[PDB]
Amino acid sequence: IKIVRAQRQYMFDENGEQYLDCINNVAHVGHCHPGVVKAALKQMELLNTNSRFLHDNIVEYAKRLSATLPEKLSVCYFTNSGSEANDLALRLARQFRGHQDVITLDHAYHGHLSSLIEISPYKFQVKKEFVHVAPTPDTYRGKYREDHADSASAYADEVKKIIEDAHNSGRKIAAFIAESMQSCGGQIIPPAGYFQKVAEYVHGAGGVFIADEVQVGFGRVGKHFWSFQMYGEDFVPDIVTMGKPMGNGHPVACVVTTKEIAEAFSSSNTYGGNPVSCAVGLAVLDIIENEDLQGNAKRVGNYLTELLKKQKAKHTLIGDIRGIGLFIGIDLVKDHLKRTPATAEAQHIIYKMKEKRVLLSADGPHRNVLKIKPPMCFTEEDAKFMVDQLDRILTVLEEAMGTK
Amino acid sequence: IKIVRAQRQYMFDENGEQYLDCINNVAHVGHCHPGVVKAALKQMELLNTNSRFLHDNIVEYAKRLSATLPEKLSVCYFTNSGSEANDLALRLARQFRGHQDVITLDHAYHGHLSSLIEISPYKFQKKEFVHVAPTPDTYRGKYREDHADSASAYADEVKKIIEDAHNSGRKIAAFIAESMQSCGGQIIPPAGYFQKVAEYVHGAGGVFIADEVQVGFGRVGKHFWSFQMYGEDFVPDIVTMGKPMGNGHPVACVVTTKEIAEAFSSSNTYGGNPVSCAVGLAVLDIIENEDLQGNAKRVGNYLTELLKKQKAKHTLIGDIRGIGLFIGIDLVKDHLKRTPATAEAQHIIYKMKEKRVLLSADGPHRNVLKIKPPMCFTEEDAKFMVDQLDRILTVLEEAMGT
Ligand SMILES: Cc1ncc(COP(=O)(O)O)c(CN)c1O
Ligand SMILES: Cc1ncc(COP(=O)(O)O)c(CN)c1O
Repeated sequence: IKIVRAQRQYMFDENGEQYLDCINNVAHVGHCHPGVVKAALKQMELLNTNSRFLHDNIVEYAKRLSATLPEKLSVCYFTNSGSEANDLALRLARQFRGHQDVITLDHAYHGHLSSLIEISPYKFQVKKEFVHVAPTPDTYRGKYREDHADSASAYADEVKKIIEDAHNSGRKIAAFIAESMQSCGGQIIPPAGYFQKVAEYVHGAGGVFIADEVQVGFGRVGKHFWSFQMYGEDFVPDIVTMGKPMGNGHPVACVVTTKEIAEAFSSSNTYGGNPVSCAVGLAVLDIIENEDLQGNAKRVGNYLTELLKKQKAKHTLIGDIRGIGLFIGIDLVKDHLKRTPATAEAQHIIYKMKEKRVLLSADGPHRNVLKIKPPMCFTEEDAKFMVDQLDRILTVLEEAMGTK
Repeated sequence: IKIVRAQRQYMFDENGEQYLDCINNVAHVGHCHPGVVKAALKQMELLNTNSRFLHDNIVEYAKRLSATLPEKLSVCYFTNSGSEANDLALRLARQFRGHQDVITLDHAYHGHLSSLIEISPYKFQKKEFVHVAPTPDTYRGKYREDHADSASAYADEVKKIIEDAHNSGRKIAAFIAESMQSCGGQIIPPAGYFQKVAEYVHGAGGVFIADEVQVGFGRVGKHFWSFQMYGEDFVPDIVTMGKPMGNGHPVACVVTTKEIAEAFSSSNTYGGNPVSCAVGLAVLDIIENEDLQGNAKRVGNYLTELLKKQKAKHTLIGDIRGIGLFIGIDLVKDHLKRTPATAEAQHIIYKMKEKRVLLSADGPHRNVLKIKPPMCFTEEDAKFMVDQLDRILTVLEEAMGT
């Protein structure tokens, strides 16, 4: 299985055999997009050296990013990775008032650096006194499920209790950080109202809200540019992080914050940005705009959701279809009474889908949630093909399991 | 103000005025090198997706890097920055035996991430698990050129840190040093210092991290790696490298031993990127094809001789130090105390910039003129830079002496 070439939503092995890419969201506008390559080439022939001479590309990119965000999110710091962006977000939050503690979600994954291992319970084998883990707002397998009267308040009340317990111990809260939807956690979309209530409680403790959009930003949710905007025009994080999807896979990432948080940081340029990275970033924003990729994600996402609802109706292995736009999870279960993760069945389905040249993966803490997050040029034809291959595989698998 | 174009060792403003770049060592083989651009373009039109399909570029690059290093340094982890490489080096060290403490040098700078602030005393306006050893600076440090054996006296400081830590029931993961300090003001430790430190750290179960992020890839002229200036028998356990390896593209690497890698794998983020490895291979090919290591040796030796004559003529020059195209000019108000000439250095940078030479001043007192250009820097560039410096120092010392 040796991939050597990729174009748009497809990958090719050394025999030129075509594979449907449902995995590499980082190739956000499509693999080897000529418009991105051209932007990179033009800037690489001129200048690849950082803004001690505040370069037109960097100024224009930061203005264009800021234009996609709420009013108060106006100051851009450029980094080389989603992980660097998250590390900077924790420093901006901790420097803001000198509070040290960070509240994170169960099964969160924020990146692979030292500072991020500490706040990424997905990767806990050693848990620090300055990190608190709130129950993940998962209404399928979490502490409060779809039958609860008000899971958004019940989950948000868990954060308020962490805050009260920390205050009672004389500790202070720098930040609450959440993936706007959890990737590794298994495609978790928090309930309506949850983030807004959490932000209110964190603001009461002098903390800030960090929204990690590293996986879910740039129009993937179809209905908005930013996954956090799902929660209404009145939900505004204090810090937003973004990763390599913004560069179509080039090492570029960004943190956007408020004047107030930036000024505290200034009181004690590495984050000025790179001309080539900003040329690539601008070409990505232009392509999302010119090719209606946010609209594509909305339409193809709605089509995928409808196909998968019909798959759920005839396949008992399907416990839950969740997601929005081109961010979808298919939660596979051994039984509906207990929602027991179908880990071994998920691994088998990925192997069988790969034999039919569909590339996907399984996440969630039990590795049972099939993940769909393709390059944004994924078509209804690609969606139908993928689901046709899945239907066949599920039918054969459930007939085998159901055999005396 | 205002650079829009750069080629080789030169930068150009929007009027096409030419500037001599003595600053951007990250453009290691020269700004916008066509052979690096060509290699990036070819790979970017094919595949930019990480080795879940262990890519020929990544395998070939890691083999080529490993070939430039001592035998035991054979396992490559790829990252996006020098900072990411240093963060990974600390995790490799701490995971190796579960020791937590890191010994760093005074005035060290290892990067801008959380984990690196803690071990970068250049940026302290310290954690219990960080110990700061006196920097082995024979011009302004604790032990100077008149000491009988400064390499032993500096190494003995690390032994004492190790003993005090052990006595408190603490354990040492690592000793980390820039092979030559950049921010610290172009500091070349004495012969024997690193080898003695490595023996002491090895006795504590610790590992030696050599940070080559600024000083690697043939810059020292006499060797490929700055650490090899301490002899074929000095071998770090972990070596970090940064964006110079990609001519300024975000690529960086950690190389360690099988033993350290196996302890780490007991718990492909670091598999590398096809485009990054294509750029990396083009950089290695250019250093080889253009004899850039040889250029750094020859032009470096010429620069040193020019600057030795400037020192004889100019009392503001306290110390000329460096090797190849890593040079510091330590400016002093007086020789009795070696008082840093901070205000004079700022003035000299401003005047050199008016003559279209770009340099900077580091050291903890910002008095050390730094020369670390792209590696294609010529003897003609060296003569020009020094000619402009001579004139500026003559005018400045005549003014001060009225
Ligand atoms: C939420 C989140 N944050 C950060 C990262 C880090 O990615 P990168 O290599 O660009 O640091 C990832 C994916 N690795 C992620 O899913
Ligand atoms: C010794 C050293 N290490 C690491 C870095 C980090 O550079 P970056 O992480 O952006 O590539 C620097 C640059 N100041 C450095 O001088």
